[PDB]
Amino acid sequence: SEPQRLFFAIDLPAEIREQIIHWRAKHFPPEAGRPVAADNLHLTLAFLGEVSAEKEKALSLLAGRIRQPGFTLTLDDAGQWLRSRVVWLGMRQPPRGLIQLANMLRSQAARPFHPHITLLRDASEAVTIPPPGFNWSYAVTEFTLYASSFARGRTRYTPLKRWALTQ
Repeated sequence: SEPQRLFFAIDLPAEIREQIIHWRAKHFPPEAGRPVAADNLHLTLAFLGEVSAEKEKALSLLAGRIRQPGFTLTLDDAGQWLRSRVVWLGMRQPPRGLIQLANMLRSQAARPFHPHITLLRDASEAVTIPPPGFNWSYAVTEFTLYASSFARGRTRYTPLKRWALTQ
């Protein structure tokens, strides 16, 4: 029927989301920027924007043809992009499995890919950016197709399809 705002993403284990939002509430005041909800924390592999039902279906097939071993993400980096006004969490040297998976999703769907997890939005002022917490590392077993929707000015992500990575 009606188009949906879709995107692919890598998710976070529950315990690490909790570890992150605690680390964020320690080094960043409300004045620092707008905090991303715990359940909204993710690593976007490919943003699709408004997609028709026909286009979504074709993408889900192309996504299902992907064959890739799982990989490990260790979040050793955190930073700030001043123009886009975001405080992000990421990885210094991302695994080849991450770069490959993203590029394939960007290729099938089609700014260079710089994998990150947004922690704060509207972070217009510069702020000292501490390093991430210790041992924020986990195994990636799957990637998910998501559809976003904005109810009361609050963002909610709804999962549509999940694909496991070989392992």
